[PDB]
Amino acid sequence: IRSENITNNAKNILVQFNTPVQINCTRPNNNTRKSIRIGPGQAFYATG
Amino acid sequence: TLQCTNVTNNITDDMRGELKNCSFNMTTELRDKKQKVYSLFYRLDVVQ
Amino acid sequence: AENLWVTVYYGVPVWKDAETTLFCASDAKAYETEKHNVWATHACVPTDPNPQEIHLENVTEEFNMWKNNMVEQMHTDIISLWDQSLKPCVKLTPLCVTLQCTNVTNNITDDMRGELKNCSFNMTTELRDKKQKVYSLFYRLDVVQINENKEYRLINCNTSACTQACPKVSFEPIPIHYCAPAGFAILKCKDKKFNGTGPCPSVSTVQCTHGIKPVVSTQLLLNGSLAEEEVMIRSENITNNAKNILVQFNTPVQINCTRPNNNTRKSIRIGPGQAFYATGDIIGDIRQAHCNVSKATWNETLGKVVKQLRKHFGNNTIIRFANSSGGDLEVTTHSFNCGGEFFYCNTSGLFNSTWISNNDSITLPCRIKQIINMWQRIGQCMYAPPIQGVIRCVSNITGLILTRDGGSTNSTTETFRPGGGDMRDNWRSELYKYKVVKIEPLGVAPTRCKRRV
Amino acid sequence: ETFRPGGGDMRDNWRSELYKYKVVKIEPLGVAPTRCKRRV
Amino acid sequence: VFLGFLGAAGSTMGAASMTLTVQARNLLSGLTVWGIKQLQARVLAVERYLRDQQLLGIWGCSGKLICCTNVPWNSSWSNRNLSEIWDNMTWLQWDKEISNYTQIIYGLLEESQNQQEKNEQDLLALD
Amino acid sequence: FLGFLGAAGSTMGAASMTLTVQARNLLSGLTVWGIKQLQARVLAVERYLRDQQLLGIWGCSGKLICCTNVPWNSSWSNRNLSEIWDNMTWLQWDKEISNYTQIIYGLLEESQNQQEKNEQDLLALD
Amino acid sequence: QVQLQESGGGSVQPGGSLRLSCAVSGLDVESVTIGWIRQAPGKEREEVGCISGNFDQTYYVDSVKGRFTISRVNEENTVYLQMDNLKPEDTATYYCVTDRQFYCALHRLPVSQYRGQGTQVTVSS
Ligand SMILES: *[C@@H]1O[C@H](CO)[C@@H](O[C@@H]2O[C@H](CO)[C@@H](O[C@@H]3O[C@H](CO)[C@@H](O)[C@H](O)[C@@H]3O)[C@H](O)[C@H]2NC(C)=O)[C@H](O)[C@H]1NC(C)=O
Ligand SMILES: *[C@@H]1O[C@H](CO)[C@@H](O[C@@H]2O[C@H](CO)[C@@H](O)[C@H](O)[C@H]2NC(C)=O)[C@H](O)[C@H]1NC(C)=O
Ligand SMILES: *[C@@H]1O[C@H](CO)[C@@H](O[C@@H]2O[C@H](CO)[C@@H](O)[C@H](O)[C@H]2NC(C)=O)[C@H](O)[C@H]1NC(C)=O
Ligand SMILES: *[C@@H]1O[C@H](CO)[C@@H](O[C@@H]2O[C@H](CO)[C@@H](O)[C@H](O)[C@H]2NC(C)=O)[C@H](O)[C@H]1NC(C)=O
Ligand SMILES: *[C@@H]1O[C@H](CO)[C@@H](O[C@@H]2O[C@H](CO)[C@@H](O)[C@H](O)[C@H]2NC(C)=O)[C@H](O)[C@H]1NC(C)=O
Ligand SMILES: *[C@@H]1O[C@H](CO)[C@@H](O[C@@H]2O[C@H](CO)[C@@H](O)[C@H](O)[C@H]2NC(C)=O)[C@H](O)[C@H]1NC(C)=O
Ligand SMILES: *[C@@H]1O[C@H](CO)[C@@H](O[C@@H]2O[C@H](CO)[C@@H](O)[C@H](O)[C@H]2NC(C)=O)[C@H](O)[C@H]1NC(C)=O
Ligand SMILES: *[C@@H]1O[C@H](CO)[C@@H](O[C@@H]2O[C@H](CO)[C@@H](O)[C@H](O)[C@H]2NC(C)=O)[C@H](O)[C@H]1NC(C)=O
Ligand SMILES: *[C@@H]1O[C@H](CO)[C@@H](O[C@@H]2O[C@H](CO)[C@@H](O)[C@H](O)[C@H]2NC(C)=O)[C@H](O)[C@H]1NC(C)=O
Ligand SMILES: *[C@@H]1O[C@H](CO)[C@@H](O)[C@H](O)[C@H]1NC(C)=O
Ligand SMILES: *[C@@H]1O[C@H](CO)[C@@H](O)[C@H](O)[C@H]1NC(C)=O
Ligand SMILES: *[C@@H]1O[C@H](CO)[C@@H](O)[C@H](O)[C@H]1NC(C)=O
Ligand SMILES: *[C@@H]1O[C@H](CO)[C@@H](O)[C@H](O)[C@H]1NC(C)=O
Ligand SMILES: *[C@@H]1O[C@H](CO)[C@@H](O)[C@H](O)[C@H]1NC(C)=O
Ligand SMILES: *[C@@H]1O[C@H](CO)[C@@H](O)[C@H](O)[C@H]1NC(C)=O
Ligand SMILES: *[C@@H]1O[C@H](CO)[C@@H](O)[C@H](O)[C@H]1NC(C)=O
Ligand SMILES: *[C@@H]1O[C@H](CO)[C@@H](O)[C@H](O)[C@H]1NC(C)=O
Ligand SMILES: *[C@@H]1O[C@H](CO)[C@@H](O)[C@H](O)[C@H]1NC(C)=O
Ligand SMILES: *[C@@H]1O[C@H](CO)[C@@H](O)[C@H](O)[C@H]1NC(C)=O
Ligand SMILES: *[C@@H]1O[C@H](CO)[C@@H](O)[C@H](O)[C@H]1NC(C)=O
Ligand SMILES: *[C@@H]1O[C@H](CO)[C@@H](O)[C@H](O)[C@H]1NC(C)=O
Ligand SMILES: *[C@@H]1O[C@H](CO)[C@@H](O)[C@H](O)[C@H]1NC(C)=O
Ligand SMILES: *[C@@H]1O[C@H](CO)[C@@H](O)[C@H](O)[C@H]1NC(C)=O
Ligand SMILES: *[C@@H]1O[C@H](CO)[C@@H](O)[C@H](O)[C@H]1NC(C)=O
Repeated sequence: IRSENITNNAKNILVQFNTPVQINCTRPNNNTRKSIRIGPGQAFYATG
Repeated sequence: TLQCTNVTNNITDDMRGELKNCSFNMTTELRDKKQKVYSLFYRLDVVQ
Repeated sequence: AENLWVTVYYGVPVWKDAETTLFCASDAKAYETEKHNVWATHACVPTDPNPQEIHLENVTEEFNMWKNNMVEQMHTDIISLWDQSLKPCVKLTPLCVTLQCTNVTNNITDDMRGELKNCSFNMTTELRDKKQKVYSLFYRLDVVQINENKEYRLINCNTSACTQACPKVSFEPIPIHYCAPAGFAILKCKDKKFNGTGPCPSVSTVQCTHGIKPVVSTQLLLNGSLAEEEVMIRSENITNNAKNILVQFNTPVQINCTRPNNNTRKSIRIGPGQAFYATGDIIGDIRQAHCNVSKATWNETLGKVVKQLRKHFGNNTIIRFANSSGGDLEVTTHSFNCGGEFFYCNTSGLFNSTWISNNDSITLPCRIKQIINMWQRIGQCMYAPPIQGVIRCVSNITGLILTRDGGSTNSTTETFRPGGGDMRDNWRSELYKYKVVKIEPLGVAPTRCKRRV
Repeated sequence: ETFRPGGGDMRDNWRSELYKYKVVKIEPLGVAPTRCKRRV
Repeated sequence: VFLGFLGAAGSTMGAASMTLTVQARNLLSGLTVWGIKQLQARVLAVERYLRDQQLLGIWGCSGKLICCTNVPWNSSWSNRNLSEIWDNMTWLQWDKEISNYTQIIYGLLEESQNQQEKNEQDLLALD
Repeated sequence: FLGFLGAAGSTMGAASMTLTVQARNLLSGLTVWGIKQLQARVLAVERYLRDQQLLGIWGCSGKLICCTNVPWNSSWSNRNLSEIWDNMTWLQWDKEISNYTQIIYGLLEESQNQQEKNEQDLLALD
Repeated sequence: QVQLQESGGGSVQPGGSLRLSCAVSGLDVESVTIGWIRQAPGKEREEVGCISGNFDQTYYVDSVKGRFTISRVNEENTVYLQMDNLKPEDTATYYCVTDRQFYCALHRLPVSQYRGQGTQVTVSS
């Protein structure tokens, strides 16, 4: 437990773990991207 | 000025809203003409 | 005698092969009447009128011109010098409009049928509230059809927008000396049968190199330095049909080039202090630009080249020259830069001969281009404004860039075709006798002496 | 005593890695007393 | 007289040790192109010169040029005669021959100078 | 053996044997890493040159050990000769003698100037 | 290291369409020329066409004109060759070659440094 001034409620109390905790996560949406042209050599890759 | 509607194609009740079907007007490579491209925008990136 | 002691020497004549960043040095000329040459000479220190050349003796040094490191530095130097005079002048962003073009037939010749389009279009004036209808003459090579008095469009700005070259500056090359910083030395091989790689038995130390003109060309080296004795054939590995066969002449071949069309330019305003200089009516008949070479001089030179080219591929083979083929006009055809207008000349009357073991003039038609991409890069172009008046120039052909055909496997019909391509081989023909060495002056030797205590 | 999470500034994300490190500058000159005299 | 930069690069080792000055005098000789690159080159040259000078000064050869050290000459480094070495050979051939036997001579010189300095300091205390 | 600052805890007697090790690594060595690197390198070479010149003025550049003809005032530090050289560390000595290292330098410089003048006069006399 | 992978091809009845693809790794296909060449059985390597880096201009040999089309997609780093109205003369092995040069020349495509494994195209009966 590390903190600059651990007596007042104005500073962070950064904690460092001893064993890691594994976190998974996913975005399940199946996305397709289509590109359009907005000028001389420019693209706006946009969802679609 | 985007013209936006909701999307309700096989949506999940937990994800009501949060996606907008938006149409607008954009300039092509030639300065004379315009397009009518459409996209899908998250709710957090558009304001009314 | 029986015992020896270590002794340290500082300031010893010993060098190693290394690389560094040389700096420029050009003739002063007081820089008064120069009309802002693109290769600006005010950006580097003037040179010394009296040069120094110390003739080293007894020393043989090995050279390799195909792994030289000065060519890359010179190329980067030239690119950076060029991309500074194009910064402060107009960028042609509002030129991407649907042109309406027709043919022009005001007493034109059958050779130049087409090749010129009368194109009218819209434009924005200084105040962003009104539009003006303008027109200009566009060469056929710079417009492509759209929606296949049909509509056209500029070739470049589906990919990138152009940057019109500033109109006062001139593209005429000027000599540039490359000098080495303190701590390094420049060696020059003062030989005459030196083919580019291998040992050189008579080297010299020079203060810095002679004037090197940054002339950009293709398929025929122009305005260069000729070798003594006889013609020289240099190649990285002349057995494989994937490397050039760069040739240096012995006597120059004079070539004239002309454009006879009487052009008139006209200025338009496209914003707050931005002008666009378009062509606008040609006085008199319309004729195609062309270049002229002699016949006897050329054919004698070709005889010399084929005589010196038989020392590698046998003494019985038939040597046949053939023209190029395909598209991409910038590699197929001669591409000099005579007088601010970019030419492209059809070199097919020169490379047409077959040589077996046992005051006419050749004329070359040419075309002219406006939108070009020099210092080959993606996303950048340049528009060269028109030049008024007839254009004439002379030049010296002092080189060649051949390329073998191959594929015969077992046959004697060795065929050569011209070919340019990369612009690095244009500068490897001037820095083929030069090396940069870094000096290490410490040394240790045995002798009879002890530091008394 | 109640605790709630909170981030904000991204400097505290890097203070968690360089917490055992310091940069010092060495001065190589020194003066000391001893029994020796530069002969003239 | 054989003046000129690197003039005696082909002369024998005996007669190439007279003009040691010129190769050392011409060793310092101090947004478009020529911006940061020129400053980088100049700074690198100054640093190289200072490094060489400090290395020369640690071994006891304070001022410059020909300097003598104790550092007994191992025969195994080069089983060669002095007469052949100093009469009919140039410096380039010599420095080509002795290249792998260099990083040990420097350490020997440094340790010998350190020992000699400590001995002198200890001796000066007695008187 | 002992690397950079490898004897920062050893006593003065043992620490006065690896001076060359600490001396050798005092000089060895657009977007980001543009002008800042050049500034740092220039500052480093300037500091090295300044230290070398200051050392050389007093009469030195034999380097490392360089004796002096300046008497040691007892008011600066009068403890002993053994206590300093057998059971002390260079960092502790630097901490102790901190405010006194701006009058020793002047004495060193003036003594060297006087000695040089005397040597020149003696050489001119005969 | 530059790598080129070819996909597509096979057997197709006389008259129809085919689409071959060449994927490039180790390079970005925006400033290099990409060529398609063919080898027929019993003959040396002929050459079909190329797409250059100069304003995306394409060039084809005299034999095939108005039947073949070369296109490039730079966000995916892919080169597509679409062949239409196939004829019995087109039965051959096709390769996609490159030379890291920002220019094309339709006589130096067979002799190129990098080259893919190639795909086989048959038309019969
Ligand atoms: C190879 O070198 C020759 C000789 O320097 C070049 O020909 C020279 O080209 C310049 C520029 O086109 C000519 O200068 C022009 O002169 C006219 C008439 O006085 C003037 O109105 C222009 O403003 C410009 O100053 C020069 O006269 C001409 N030299 C000769 C003898 O005619 C040639 O261009 C070089 N080769 C290449 C490929 O650049
Ligand atoms: C560490 O935090 C404590 C929090 O109590 C600080 O003590 C306070 O300091 C302020 C400012 O002088 C006083 O008004 C409070 O009355 C103090 N609190 C108490 C309980 O005495 C302390 O000063 C902080 N330390 C530092 C070095 O900032
Ligand atoms: C997180 O854990 C939950 C609970 O195990 C996972 O939800 C299950 O996912 C499987 C995979 O399709 C379904 O068959 C189950 O019906 C889900 N259980 C439910 C909805 O209660 C979820 O997939 C995990 N997410 C990950 C690992 O990213
Ligand atoms: C989002 O809006 C677009 C445009 O309004 C929809 O695309 C239309 O889809 C219907 C059938 O789904 C077609 O008949 C129309 O021709 C389409 N219009 C255009 C302009 O393409 C789209 O379906 C909407 N929803 C989503 C999820 O994209
Ligand atoms: C010079 O070019 C020749 C061309 O023939 C090279 O020889 C070929 O080398 C390749 C690679 O090892 C072999 O696969 C061929 O069989 C060789 N051909 C012949 C005819 O020998 C030669 O290696 C090149 N030299 C250098 C130094 O690159
Ligand atoms: C190119 O087009 C312009 C515009 O259409 C032509 O200019 C016209 O010329 C005729 C007689 O020559 C005039 O009566 C018209 O008034 C002009 N039009 C304008 C808008 O000024 C021009 O002649 C055509 N040909 C060339 C070679 O420029
Ligand atoms: C290229 O142009 C030059 C310049 O006009 C030509 O040189 C002159 O040619 C004429 C033609 O008979 C001679 O009368 C002149 O005496 C030449 N000038 C000089 C200074 O000698 C040259 O002949 C042209 N080359 C070709 C191949 O046509
Ligand atoms: C090289 O020369 C040949 C013939 O000498 C050129 O082939 C001609 O190409 C034109 C262009 O369409 C055709 O109209 C002719 O019919 C062709 N000649 C023959 C005899 O068929 C070829 O174009 C030249 N190459 C270059 C790059 O100019
Ligand atoms: C390049 O030059 C060659 C040589 O003249 C041209 O080939 C001739 O072109 C004319 C005009 O089209 C034809 O009538 C001839 O039949 C062609 N061959 C010969 C031997 O004269 C060629 O057209 C020129 N241009 C290109 C692009 O190659
Ligand atoms: C997502 O879409 C692609 C293309 O439509 C499809 O090949 C794939 O099977 C879909 N599902 C997943 C999990 O990728
Ligand atoms: C569209 O979605 C928003 C967000 O929930 C909602 O407020 C609005 O009523 C929806 N429109 C319709 C027609 O349902
Ligand atoms: C896009 O432009 C057309 C043509 O001016 C216009 O009719 C249309 O309403 C525009 N789309 C909008 C405003 O969403
Ligand atoms: C104009 O020139 C083009 C050449 O690009 C030609 O195809 C067309 O037939 C010409 N039109 C007329 C009316 O001559
Ligand atoms: C220029 O603008 C006017 C104004 O609408 C238009 O009628 C005319 O067609 C334009 N000129 C072209 C498209 O060449
Ligand atoms: C620009 O080039 C693209 C190819 O990526 C093409 O699809 C488009 O039609 C071109 N624009 C024109 C011809 O105006
Ligand atoms: C150039 O000379 C060297 C040394 O004699 C030789 O090895 C090399 O093959 C020569 N280059 C040629 C013949 O192209
Ligand atoms: C070109 O035209 C101008 C003006 O009409 C004239 O002064 C000049 O002499 C012409 N040039 C030629 C070579 O006829
Ligand atoms: C080129 O030579 C032809 C034929 O002799 C001649 O008609 C023409 O005037 C010459 N042109 C030049 C620029 O020398
Ligand atoms: C001129 O060229 C022809 C072939 O083009 C050749 O036969 C003839 O010998 C050449 N002339 C001379 C004098 O060599
Ligand atoms: C060389 O030129 C002549 C006439 O200009 C032509 O008949 C001949 O075919 C050319 N050579 C070749 C190999 O085509
Ligand atoms: C071209 O060559 C001739 C003859 O060597 C020479 O007099 C003339 O100055 C050269 N022109 C150049 C190098 O521009
Ligand atoms: C160079 O070689 C010659 C020829 O043997 C010899 O006489 C001379 O001493 C050597 N050195 C110099 C510096 O000339
Ligand atoms: C010096 O020693 C190295 C050790 O591997 C060896 O490779 C090299 O050839 C030696 N040099 C000479 C001139 O023998
Ligand atoms: C460190 O402390 C130990 C324990 O008193 C002592 O023996 C040693 O000499 C000290 N110095 C070093 C460099 O270990």
